[PDB]
Amino acid sequence: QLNPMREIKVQKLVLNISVGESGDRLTRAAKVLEQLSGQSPVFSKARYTVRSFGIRRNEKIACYVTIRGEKAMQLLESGLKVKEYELLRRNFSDTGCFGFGIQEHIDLGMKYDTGIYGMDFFVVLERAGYRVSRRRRCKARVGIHQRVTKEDAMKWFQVKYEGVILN
Amino acid sequence: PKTKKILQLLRLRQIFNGVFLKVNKATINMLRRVEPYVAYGYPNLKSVR
Amino acid sequence: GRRPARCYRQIKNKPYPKSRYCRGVPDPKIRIYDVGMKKKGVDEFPSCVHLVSWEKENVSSEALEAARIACNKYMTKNAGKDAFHLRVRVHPYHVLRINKGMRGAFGKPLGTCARVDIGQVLLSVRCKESNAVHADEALRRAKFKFPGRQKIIRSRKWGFTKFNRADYIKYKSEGRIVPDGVNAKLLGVHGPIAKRAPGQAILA
Amino acid sequence: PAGHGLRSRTRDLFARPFRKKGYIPLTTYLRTYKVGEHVDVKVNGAVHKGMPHKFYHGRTGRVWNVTKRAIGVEINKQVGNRIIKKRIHVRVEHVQPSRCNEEFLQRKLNNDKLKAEAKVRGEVISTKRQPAGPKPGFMVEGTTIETVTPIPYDVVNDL
Amino acid sequence: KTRAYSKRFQVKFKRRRQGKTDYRARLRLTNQDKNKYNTPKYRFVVRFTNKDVTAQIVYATIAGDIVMAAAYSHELPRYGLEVGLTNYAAAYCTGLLLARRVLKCRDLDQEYEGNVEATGEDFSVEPADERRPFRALLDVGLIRTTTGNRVFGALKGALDGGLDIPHSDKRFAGFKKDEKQLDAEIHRKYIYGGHVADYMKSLADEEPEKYQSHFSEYIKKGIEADNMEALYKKVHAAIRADPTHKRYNPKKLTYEQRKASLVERLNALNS
Amino acid sequence: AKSKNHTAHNQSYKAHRNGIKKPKRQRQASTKGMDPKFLRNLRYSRKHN
RNA sequence: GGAUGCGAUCAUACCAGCACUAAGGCAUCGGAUCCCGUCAGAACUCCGAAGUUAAGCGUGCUUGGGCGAGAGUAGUACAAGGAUGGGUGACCUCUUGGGAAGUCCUCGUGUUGCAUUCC
RNA sequence: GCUCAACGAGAACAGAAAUCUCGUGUGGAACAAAAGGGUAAAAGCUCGUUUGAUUCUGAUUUCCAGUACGAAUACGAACCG
RNA sequence: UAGCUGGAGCCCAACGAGUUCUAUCAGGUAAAGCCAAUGAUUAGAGGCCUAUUCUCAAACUUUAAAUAGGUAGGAUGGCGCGGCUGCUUCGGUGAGCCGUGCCAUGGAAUCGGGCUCCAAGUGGGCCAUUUUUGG
Ligand SMILES: [K+]
Ligand SMILES: [K+]
Ligand SMILES: [K+]
Ligand SMILES: [K+]
Ligand SMILES: [K+]
Ligand SMILES: [Mg+2]
Ligand SMILES: [Mg+2]
Ligand SMILES: [Mg+2]
Ligand SMILES: [Mg+2]
Ligand SMILES: [Mg+2]
Ligand SMILES: [Mg+2]
Ligand SMILES: [Mg+2]
Ligand SMILES: [Mg+2]
Ligand SMILES: [Mg+2]
Ligand SMILES: [Mg+2]
Ligand SMILES: [Mg+2]
Ligand SMILES: [Mg+2]
Ligand SMILES: [Mg+2]
Repeated sequence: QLNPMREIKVQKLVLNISVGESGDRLTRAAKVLEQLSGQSPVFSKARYTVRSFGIRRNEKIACYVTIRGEKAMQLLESGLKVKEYELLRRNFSDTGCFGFGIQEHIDLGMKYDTGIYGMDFFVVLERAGYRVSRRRRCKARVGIHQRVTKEDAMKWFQVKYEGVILN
Repeated sequence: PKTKKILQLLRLRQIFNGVFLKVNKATINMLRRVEPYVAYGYPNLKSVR
Repeated sequence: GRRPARCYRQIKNKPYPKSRYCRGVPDPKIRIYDVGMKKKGVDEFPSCVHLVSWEKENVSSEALEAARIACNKYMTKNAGKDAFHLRVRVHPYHVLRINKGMRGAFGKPLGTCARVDIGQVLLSVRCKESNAVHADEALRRAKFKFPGRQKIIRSRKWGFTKFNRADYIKYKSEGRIVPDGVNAKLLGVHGPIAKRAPGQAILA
Repeated sequence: PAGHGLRSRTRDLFARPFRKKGYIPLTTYLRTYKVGEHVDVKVNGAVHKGMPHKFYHGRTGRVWNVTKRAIGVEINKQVGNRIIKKRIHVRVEHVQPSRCNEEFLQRKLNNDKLKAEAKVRGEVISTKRQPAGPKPGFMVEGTTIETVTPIPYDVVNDL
Repeated sequence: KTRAYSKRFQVKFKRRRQGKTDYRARLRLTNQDKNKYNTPKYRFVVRFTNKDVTAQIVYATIAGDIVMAAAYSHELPRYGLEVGLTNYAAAYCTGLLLARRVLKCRDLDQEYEGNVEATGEDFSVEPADERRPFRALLDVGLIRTTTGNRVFGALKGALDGGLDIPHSDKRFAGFKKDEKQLDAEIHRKYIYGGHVADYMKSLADEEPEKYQSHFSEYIKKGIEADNMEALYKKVHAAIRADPTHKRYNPKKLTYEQRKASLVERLNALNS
Repeated sequence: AKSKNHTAHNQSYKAHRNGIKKPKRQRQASTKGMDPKFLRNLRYSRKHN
C-alpha cells in the first residue's frame, strides 16, 4: 500500500564500542563518540566474571550512544561510505534492523591522531505509528502492515545509498 | 452416640417399645440412620385401634 | 541373597518412589519393556492377548524380567523372531525398605517393585491369527514367574490400539485412519480445514 | 509456639485459587459491614496484614466492631467442655458477607405480607414451613412401557 | 505459543490490559474507612487527550463509577475561548468550570466563592465552620506528575473555583527546585497564557514562516499575543456568570450461515 | 520404662457429660474492645440525652 | 449502529493468523521558546494543527489453540452404615444411603453502569 | 520510573559465554537465610527524599490452664517521614 | 493444674439438643489426571521439532467426592414520630443511642425441665470394627 504514512525512516542509530576493560582506553574510546555525536556517551558495565576475557563483575568494559535526526543520517552516510556501499545479506535482521562495523574511525573523517579505534554501527528502521508500542498509556503492538521487515529494509538500502547486497 | 440420641428423640429408649411417626423428609432421614436398630412399617386401622 | 517375595507381596505402605527424598535406590532389574518386532506396522498384527493379574499385590522387578525372558524365548522359538511383539505393561516404581533392636528402624532401600491391582494388564503380545495359540502358551509359561493368580484373556482390540477389530476395519475402508507406528490415530472433524488433504477431510 | 508456628500446615489452605491470583477486585473493598451482620471468613494468601488464624477459615460469625481497615468478628470455638465466643479483628480482604440468613430475611417480609392479608379478610393463617411429605394419589395414562432385564455377563467387556 | 501456555495463562483486569488504569492507585483512591460506611470518596478526574481536556467529579459504586458533574474543554467556546484548548490556561478554565458546576449542584456556590480573579499562588477556601467546602481527591491517571504539568493547572482552577482539594504548591508552574518556593508571578503568567504569548512573540519576529504554520488557528481567528490576558480574563468571568441507525460493521454469522459456508470449503478441498 | 505419649480417647465423652456449654445469650453485649472513638462519643450522647 | 472519560465483572472478555470500517471521537502526527526530561524531545513534559486512517482502537472470519456450558464417561471409581456375609488369605458380594474425574462428542466466544457525544 | 529468567534474529575485533539492537516472553527470575505460600505500572530492579527499627499504655490472636514469655494483628492518644 | 465425680444449695421454667430438614459458606482426603504445570518414565512414527504411545507420585497437581466442619431458621424482631453526640459527612449526610406510639398467629421436624461454692479419687491403661505410621 502506498500510504504516505507508510514511509520508512531511521528511528535511531546506535554506535557501540566494546573495549573490554577500564582505564585510559575507555576514556579515549568515549571521546571518539563525543566527537562524532556531540553528546556524552553512556558506559556499560560487565554482568559476569569471565576469566577468558579478563572481566570482573560490574566493570566498565564498553560504551555506546544513541543518535537520531540529521546527525545520525550523516553518520550513517559516512559509515556506509567506508564500506563503499557494500553490505551483506546477513547484516539485516528480520525485524527491520541492520548493522555493520568500522575497523578504524579515521575513515569517518576525524584525524584523531586519541588512537586507533573501531565501532559497531547499528541502525533501526521504522515507520510512523511505532509510538503505540513505547508510549506509557495504552501500549500496543504496531501491526504487521506498519512493520518493517527484511524485504523492506534491504530494498530501502538499495535505493537510498545505491547499495548492493552481497551474498 | 448418634444412634443413642436419635432413638431418644423417637422415644425408643427400650427394646420392643413402639411409637407412631408421621412421615416427612425430616423424620425419614432420622430413621435411616437408626435403621439397624429398628423395625417399622405402615399400620392399618386394626393395628392402631 | 534377597528376602523371599512373600515378605513384600502385599501392598501395605503408601507408594515410596525414588525421588529427592529417597536416594541411594538400586536400579531395576528390568530395563527393556518391548521385545520382538516393536517397529511393526499397525496393520500387520491384529491378534492381541493379555496376561491379566487377578490379585492386588506387589510384583518385583526380578519377576517381571524373568517373565519377559520366558515369554520371549518360547515365542521366538515356536513362532519366529519376526512374528510377534511383546510389551511389558508394568513399571517398578515402588521402593521396598529393609531394616538390616527396634530403635530407629526405618529401612534403607532394598529393591524396586510394581504395585498392581485386579484387572491390570501385566503382559501383552500382538501377532497374527495363525500364531495366536502359541501366544497363549508363552503367556501360560510367563504366569509361573509371578506370584498370585493371573488370567490369559483374548483381547477384542486390533493389536495394541484402542479400536475394536470390527470398527478398525470399518474406519480403514472409509479412509479415516492414519497409521503412526502402532497407534493408528483416527482423524476426525476438527483443526484447520487447510491442514487436511484431499480425501482426509470429513464432515462429522 | 510449642511445636507449631502460626501458619503451620496451611500450604493448601492459604493458597490462592487456580488462575485467580494478582489483583484484588474493588468489590472486596467497598462492601459495607455493620454491627450484628453475619460474615464468612476466608483467608486469602496475598494479604498478610489482618490475617486470621487458620482455625477461623471457613467459619461464619457476627460483626461486633468496625474500624478503618478491619471489622470485629465473633466466632464460636469449642475448647473442651464449652464454646468460647472468640473475638478477632480481620481485614476486609479475608471476609465476605454471609448469605446464611438471606432466605430467612425474605421469608420474614413475605410472612408479614401474608398475615396482613389475613387481617384484611379476617382469616387466621399459619405461614409456617413444613417438610416435604407423602405425595398424593394420581393417575398415569396408558403409554409405552420399556422392559428392563438383567444382562448376561461378558468377560471381555468387564474392564 | 503452546496450548499449555494458554491453559495456565491468567488474564489481567481488562483496563490493565488496555493500559488505562493503575489499579494500585485506584485502590488507595477509592478505599474508604469501614467506620465511615456508605460515605463516598469523591475523585477529581483530569484527563488530557490530544485535543480535549476532560474533568469529572466521580465516586465509585459496585455497578461502576458515578459522576457528580463533568466539564470539557471543547465546550469552552460557549464561554469565549476557542483556541489552545489543551494548554495550561484552558486546563485552568476547565478546572474552574467544573468547580462552579459542582457547587451549583450542591447549593454551595454562593456560600463558597473562591478567588474570582485567578490569583496565581497557593489557595485553599477557608471552611465556613457550618458547611465545609466540597472535598475531592485529584486523580491524575498514568501521566507523569512533573512541575508545571497541566493537571496542576486544572487543580489550581478547581481551588479558585471553591473546591477543597488536598494539595501542595510544589508542582505548580513556577515552583523552583533550587529555592523550594513558588513564584506566584510566573504561575499567573501561565494561568493567563503568557508562556504561549511569549512563544508567539518569539515566532512572529525572527521566523515569520514558522510563526504562520505553527499558530495557524490563532491567526485565522485573528487572536494576537496581546489579547490573551483579556481573553482568559473574560472566560473566567463568563464561567462564573452562567456555569450550567444504519449498521456499518458486519454482524456475527449464524449457525446456518457458518455451517453452509463450511460445506462448500470442505468439498473444495476434498475435490 | 516407656509409656504412652498422647491420645484423645475418652476425651469427647468427658466433654459431653456436662454437654458442650454454649455461652448465655445476653441482650446488651459488652462493648469492651470496641474502638475508643464512637465509644466515648456514645457515652457523651447518652450523658446529654 | 459508533465513540470518548471513568468503571463493574475479570478469557464466553485471552492468544494466533487474516479482512474491513460513514460521522464523530480517539489516535497516529508537527515542533522544542517556555515548565520538564534524558546518552538520546525515543520516552516524559510543554506548545500546536500541515497530513493520514498505514498503525492503534473497533467489528467480522477460522471445520484455529485456549476458556465456558452441556452430553457422555457412569450409577463406573470411591466412599457413610449393616451382616455369626463368601473366601486360606489378598480381596470381594449383598442390604440401607451418597456419588466423582480425563479421553471422545456438541454448542458458545460476553454482559453491563454513570456522563458527554456521532449518525 | 522500569521489568525479570529464557529464547529468536542481527552488529569489526568477539568465538559457547565480553558490549549494543529489535521481537517474543504468566514469571519458566528475584525477594539475606530452610521449606512452603505470596508478589509484574510489584512485594522484584534503579533512582530521590528519609528514620515509624519513635513515645504512652490498653485490647485481641497464636500457645493456652484459655497463665506467663516470645511473636503477630486491629484501634486510640501524640510526634514525624 | 484443667477435665471427669460427690455434697451443699440457690435461681427460675421459655429455653435448649452428641438428631434430622431448608438455605448458605469452607475444605484438597479417597478417586482421578499426566492426551494440563513440577518430577519420573517405555516405544516407535513423520519431518532438534511435530503428532502420538506404555506406565507412575506421602513430602506432584488442573478437576474432585462420601463422611465429618461452621452459620441461620423472629417476641433479645420491626416501623413511624421526637430528641442526643464532643464521632462521621459538602450536607440529616451517616453510625449509633435515648424517649415514645403502633405492629409482630409464635415462623421447619422431633424431643425435652435446666448460677455459685467446697471437696474426693484419677493423671501405668488394655481390647475390638474401620482408617493409619514403623517393622
Ligand atoms: K502365578
Ligand atoms: K514436623
Ligand atoms: K482428574
Ligand atoms: K506430568
Ligand atoms: K491431681
Ligand atoms: Mg506401613
Ligand atoms: Mg512453649
Ligand atoms: Mg503513581
Ligand atoms: Mg507397650
Ligand atoms: Mg502416662
Ligand atoms: Mg517527536
Ligand atoms: Mg486502521
Ligand atoms: Mg474454539
Ligand atoms: Mg520464602
Ligand atoms: Mg511486625
Ligand atoms: Mg496431595
Ligand atoms: Mg491416589
Ligand atoms: Mg482434682
